[PDB]
Amino acid sequence: TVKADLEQKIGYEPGDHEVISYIMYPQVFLDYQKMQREFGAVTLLDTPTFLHGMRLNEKIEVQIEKGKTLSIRLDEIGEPDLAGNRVLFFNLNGQ
Amino acid sequence: TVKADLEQKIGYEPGDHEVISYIMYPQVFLDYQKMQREFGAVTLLDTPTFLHGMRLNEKIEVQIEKGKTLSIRLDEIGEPDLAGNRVLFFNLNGQ
Amino acid sequence: HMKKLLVANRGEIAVRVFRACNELGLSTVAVYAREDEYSVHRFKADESYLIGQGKKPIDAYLDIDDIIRVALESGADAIHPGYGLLSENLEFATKVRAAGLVFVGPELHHLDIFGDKIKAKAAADEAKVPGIPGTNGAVDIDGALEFAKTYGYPVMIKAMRVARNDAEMHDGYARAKSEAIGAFGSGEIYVEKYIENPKHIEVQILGDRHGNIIHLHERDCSVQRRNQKVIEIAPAVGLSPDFRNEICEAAVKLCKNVGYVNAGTVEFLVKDDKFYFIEVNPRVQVEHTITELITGVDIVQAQILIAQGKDLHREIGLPAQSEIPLLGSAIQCRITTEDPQNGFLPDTGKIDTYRSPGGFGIRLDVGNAYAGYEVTPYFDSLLVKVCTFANEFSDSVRKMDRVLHEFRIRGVKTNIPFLINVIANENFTSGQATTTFIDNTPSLFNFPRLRDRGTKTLHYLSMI
Amino acid sequence: KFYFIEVNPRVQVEHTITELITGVDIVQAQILIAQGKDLHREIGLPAQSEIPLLGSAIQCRITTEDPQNGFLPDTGKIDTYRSPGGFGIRLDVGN
Repeated sequence: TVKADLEQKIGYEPGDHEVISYIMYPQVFLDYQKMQREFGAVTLLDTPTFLHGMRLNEKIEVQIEKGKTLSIRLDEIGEPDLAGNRVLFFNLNGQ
Repeated sequence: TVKADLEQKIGYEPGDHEVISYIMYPQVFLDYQKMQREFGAVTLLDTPTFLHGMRLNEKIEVQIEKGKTLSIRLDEIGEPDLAGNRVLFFNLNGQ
Repeated sequence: HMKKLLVANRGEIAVRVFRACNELGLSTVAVYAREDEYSVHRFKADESYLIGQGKKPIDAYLDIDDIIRVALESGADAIHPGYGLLSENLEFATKVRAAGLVFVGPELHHLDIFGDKIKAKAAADEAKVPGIPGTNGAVDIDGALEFAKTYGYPVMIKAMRVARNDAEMHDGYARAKSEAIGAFGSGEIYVEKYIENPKHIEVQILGDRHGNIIHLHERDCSVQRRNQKVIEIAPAVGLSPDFRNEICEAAVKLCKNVGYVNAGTVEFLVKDDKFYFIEVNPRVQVEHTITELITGVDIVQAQILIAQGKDLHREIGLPAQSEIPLLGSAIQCRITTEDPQNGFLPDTGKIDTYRSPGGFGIRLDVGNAYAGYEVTPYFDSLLVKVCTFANEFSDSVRKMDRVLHEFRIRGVKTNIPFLINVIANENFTSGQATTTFIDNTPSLFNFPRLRDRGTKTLHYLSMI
Repeated sequence: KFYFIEVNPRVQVEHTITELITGVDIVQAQILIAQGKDLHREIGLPAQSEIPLLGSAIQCRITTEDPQNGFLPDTGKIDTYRSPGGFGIRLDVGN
């Protein structure tokens, strides 16, 4: 009942552990899935980054698999517009 | 004598009017040529632009020939680096 | 003759033409709405001019007078219409020639006869090419059954219900007159033979003023969804050489018979070794690219040269019909903003990333898909036309698969997931797909959720 | 008359054009050959005399060689690049 019900709520077949996490902590598990959907595997970030973001001109590499890495420089931080938005200018992997 | 001497100094064959301008105002004419080599035909700019540059998020068109125009939006102004340099982020003709 | 050319169009096809112009040493002139001020094609031309001022953007590209105003003030000797917009419009073609300008296209006769579906069906009969059996016009119910009696079932009732049967025909024809008395209001009711699971096959045609008329083989555009072309291939590798030759000859026939001029395409439907004329496109098509690839014939160049009066074989340089090449196969996919996990609603927004792949067997006729471009809601959704090509159709597929997978377009949704599924499918790879293949294959709409780790991480880094 | 001077026991930078006038993907072939496969039986190439010759092709390497500085390869940050296209154009792009 729950496994099916959850599959619908996160959009894939949950492993037994996801099911049981869901049973234990339903709200928190779903929130975690939003976070994952919005932000990804933040787990891979060094802690200072994970907690403070980046400094102007800072360069970082995030290993994601064996032999795959995100090289991320930060180059400018825009002023906000009228809608309270900013534009950050990164170089991720030379783009 | 002067026409040849000048051709060497600016790097093309000067028309009779350039020659005579050079004779009238030698230093000024050469300085004008530096400015032209560095900045181009600033003549074509509207006066407020010519005198004040641009404002953040401002859009302008500069007509250069009949049916040829530079569309120039300005999107951000970088902070300076250690060498006292900034990076300005334009969109010129959708680039 | 001709020094300068204005393209009364935008985006990929405007750029296509400028390229062909440039290669023929023609100066170019582009026109653009305000809303399209950031379009590539605007800056790819030697000079460009605002049009439609104050109007809605699509209306501006339709503003026949204002275009010509520009054509004239600019000094243009000719106008290429492109495809869509005014390219099939008679009023425009007439007014352009009227102002002493070359309209790159066929004769006003041809626009007229082929723009109206009755005069065309007529001209097709006269030409002795079989069309879709139709009730010569609208009909009483004793007549609908008379129609179904000859030609047989199934058949299709149009105010449109299908009717595999005499029972279903009564059912259909009376429910149509009810559906018809409250929908438009009027209910004269015509019936056409119905063509269950057809291949859509079309034939590329060139003719010049000196009566020459060749075909550039065919193109199998069967892979449609909601009868919208998604992928075109060339030749129709699904069908045998001779049957293909026969469909082509029949389009030469139709065009010799009206003495067609410039480029044009002859649409057929096809089913179990019979074929039914359905249309003529008195213009270049979006999918012309692939035919170019398999023949070696630059169609847009030819278009232009034909409109300078030149001769297909003598000056332009094309060989006789039977010596026209057929070099392997080619495939086109239009990469659009159509989000397939949102019911193909064209996404809009700023494009963050785009780099164009390349290499052997890749061709790219790119639209407005570049880093920083604001996709607006006004124009169609096309980002970039991708062709691939290879001796073996198997390999034309391989290359398309690689390329779709190579693309990294960030900022806006795209249809790539959909295209990938479609070229994976055995019905497609075999060359046998029909018009109903997509709508009857539900498997094509299961899409892997994509992880975009770069993007999400940068969202996080930014947030914090 | 003609005089052997060398053999290149590899693929060349200019392979591209031969591919274009034959229709034979050379790098694919290279790889398939190294899996032991047979040119004609598995790979699918016709016999010598049936190998196509489809018009012509031309290659240019666009480099940073500044020709108004004695072809000394320029260096620096690239600001703009878009790759052209259309019929009869092939692009094997570098960095």
